[PDB]
Amino acid sequence: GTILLDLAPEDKEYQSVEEEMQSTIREHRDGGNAGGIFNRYNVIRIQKVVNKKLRERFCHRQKEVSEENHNHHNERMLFHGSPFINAIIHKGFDERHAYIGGMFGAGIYFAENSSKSNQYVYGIGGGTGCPTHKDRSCYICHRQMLFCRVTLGKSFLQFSTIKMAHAPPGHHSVIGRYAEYVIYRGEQAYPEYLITYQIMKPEA
Ligand SMILES: COc1ccc(-c2noc(CSc3nnc(C)n3-c3ccc(OC)cc3)n2)cc1
Ligand SMILES: [Zn+2]
Repeated sequence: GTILLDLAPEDKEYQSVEEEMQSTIREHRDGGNAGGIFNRYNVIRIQKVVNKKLRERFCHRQKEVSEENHNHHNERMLFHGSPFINAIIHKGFDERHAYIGGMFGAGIYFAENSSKSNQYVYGIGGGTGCPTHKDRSCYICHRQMLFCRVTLGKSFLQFSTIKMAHAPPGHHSVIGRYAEYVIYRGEQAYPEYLITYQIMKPEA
């Protein structure tokens, strides 16, 4: 099963993960409707997800992609936000749970911006917010997001909203255009870091 390795705040790895999360906050077109209003997060903890079977599947797929991408994985660290974090860390990403309504079809969506992933933690459009207060901008309830290793391989550049089931022939991912990073096989992502946090209320 899954083991969670507790990273200390004094560690460079904890600091690089938090720095990537904090520096990638952006203003979103919905004016904060989905994810809430904030300029920074309060990071509660950062844990490394260790699972032998999940690593094996990730390794297995990585090699196939590498063989088809002139010996390159084209790995990227990307954020993922969804109400399925707990299942993902135990069972792995699963394309049978791909977002069907996604702009680039039934895939698993990742982002360079942590604030983009925060919009999905409580559901599509932020759902009804946290279970306790029904608040999409809740400053109390703890949230979770993942900072993932994503095997992109040969990315297909998509500009039109198209409903793809799988990556196009000879490709391993879709970069849909801010860019949306999409994979269609759960084994092309490893949920490396589990980030537990709160959004913080800006000074009035
Ligand atoms: C029960 O066990 C499991 C095991 C695995 C998963 C899982 N694996 O990938 C995903 C992507 S969800 C996703 N990927 N991109 C988006 C966007 N969303 C998403 C986000 C929020 C949402 O809210 C209801 C639905 C889909 N979910 C789910 C459940
Ligand atoms: Zn709440």
